Amino acid sequence: LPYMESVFEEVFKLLECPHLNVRKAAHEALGQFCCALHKACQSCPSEPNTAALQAALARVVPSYMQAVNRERERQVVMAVLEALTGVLRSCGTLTLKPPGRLAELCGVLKAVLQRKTACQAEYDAMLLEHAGEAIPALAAAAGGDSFAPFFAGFLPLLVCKTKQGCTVAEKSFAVGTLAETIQGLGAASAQFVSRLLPVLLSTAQEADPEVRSNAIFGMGVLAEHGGHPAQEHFPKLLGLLFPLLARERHDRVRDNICGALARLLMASPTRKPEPQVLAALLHALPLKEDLEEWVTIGRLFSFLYQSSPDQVIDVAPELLRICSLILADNKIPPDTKAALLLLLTFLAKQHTDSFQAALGSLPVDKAQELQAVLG
Repeated sequence: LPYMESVFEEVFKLLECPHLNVRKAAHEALGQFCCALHKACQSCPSEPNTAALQAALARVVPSYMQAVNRERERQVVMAVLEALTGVLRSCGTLTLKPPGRLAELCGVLKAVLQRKTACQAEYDAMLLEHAGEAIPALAAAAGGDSFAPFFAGFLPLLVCKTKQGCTVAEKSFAVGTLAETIQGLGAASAQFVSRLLPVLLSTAQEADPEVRSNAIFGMGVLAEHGGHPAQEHFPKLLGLLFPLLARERHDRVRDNICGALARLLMASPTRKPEPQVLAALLHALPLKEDLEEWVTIGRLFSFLYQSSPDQVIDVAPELLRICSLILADNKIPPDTKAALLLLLTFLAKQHTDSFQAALGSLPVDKAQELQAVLG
């Protein structure tokens, strides 16, 4: 720590410099050093360490704010937007404590978005894409309820990049931005379900697999976080999302569709997951592209064992087929493994004839293999 303060103090002096990239790497460095300092304060929460960290944020963040609507070199502002996003991702709440810091940060982001800043053509698409990248980290940092009245104004500007006739990169970045922002909005995303659902419903009728994956992930996340206003459309969502699990080939979209269906089933209260639904989801499993969804699938497995068991027993072939090829894969979260084998030990110890009928057409070595751990 006595070494770090000299680094803040010396790097900060590089902003009174007339050279572009020096101010650039200065803002970059300050952001990375605040993130590092935070990660350090998390290993040993020494109250002077959190104190020193806040002392650093209170000067680095207003320097960014000052830089966006005053600095005339767009590249430097871009670097600032990346850095501020990195801080908003690492520190989160700690950056928004001083009253009005959220409202100000939102004001500066707004300024970049509608080109009302001091530094205002590839740097334009990138400036807007960076201020864009800063929305979901700020929503996550502030906790949705505090951030929603600004996302009301952010939403149109960000849906413009969704209208038919934009770059696949434009469309897809903006859409993924919206999904991430739903996640960061949490329960307050319920306010926006009506305005968002046409956007995800249309942008999943898109050719490129990146746009479709971002939009279907957006559907699942909206279903999970949207609450009661989202629940009204669950039959509609499942309606569009049940054909494509056989209609569609790009495996990334297969993965994000399985994820979206898991969010749906887990967030839909009444009754049990419809049989053909969970059946198709388990057919498309295991994932191959967006592996981050496995955690979700893990939860879903758990979800089953808690809400309904008199339905897992009929997808047991699928449910130990997935298992016998997903523990050699040491890139799968081990609590996802734990959930799936909790379903399995259920099926074995309480419904054995279905369990043995399910070990049926696995390979004999895979059968004995699954018999190794569980009795």
